[PDB]
Amino acid sequence: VSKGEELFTGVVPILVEMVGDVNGHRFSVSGEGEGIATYGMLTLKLICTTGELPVPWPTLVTTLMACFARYPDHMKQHDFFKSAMPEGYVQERTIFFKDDGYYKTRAEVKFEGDTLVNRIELKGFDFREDGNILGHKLGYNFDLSDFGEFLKMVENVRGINSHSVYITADKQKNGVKAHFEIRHNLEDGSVQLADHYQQNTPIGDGPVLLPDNHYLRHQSALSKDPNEKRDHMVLQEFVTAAGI
Repeated sequence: VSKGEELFTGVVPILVEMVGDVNGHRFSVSGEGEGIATYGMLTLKLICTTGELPVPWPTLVTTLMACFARYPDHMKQHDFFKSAMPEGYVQERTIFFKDDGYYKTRAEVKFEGDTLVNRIELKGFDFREDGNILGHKLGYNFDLSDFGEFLKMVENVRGINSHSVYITADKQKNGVKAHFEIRHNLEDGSVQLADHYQQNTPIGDGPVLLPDNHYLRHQSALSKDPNEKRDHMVLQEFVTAAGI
């Protein structure tokens, strides 16, 4: 009913493009898949098109679409991310890795005709060649210490620890913001903290629903395509809103 809902109504094709430079190690990632807001579901296959990804794939999960979360009927007024469509929104993060480097990220999420686009620039700085990021020491998971076709999607995510990020309004920016923590596991059994600060602004001039403070609840699953030669990641995210 409200701005930009009808654009999400079925199966929306996704395009993700990313270019990155972490300590001078240059890389590109492209990818495609599908968002289904009615399920709060996202599925992607993202490929490193330049060869070996120089950071661990788990560290880019958050960077590589809150518009595909499913907002319940009582909360459709708080859906900032759909309300900004089709023109879209700039998503900006700082990510601090404890006792290591950090990422700066800037992405534009928007409709390019039918296709929902996440076009990203990533830089990162002050990493240790030998540390957990440029060392590739993180495990490959995101386990943070229609009734039918849908239940197939939910099967892959049942059991995974949920992760809740609080979304707050920023009136000055006519946007939203969030602070959260991602605790990556390592193989050795300890944790790698990734301290996320996020800012989202509309690309359009005209106004938006600035939401009451609510949470987005995620479960993410990382897998592989068994027929894919390249360095790659399959990511599925189940995202719903609550708490207001």
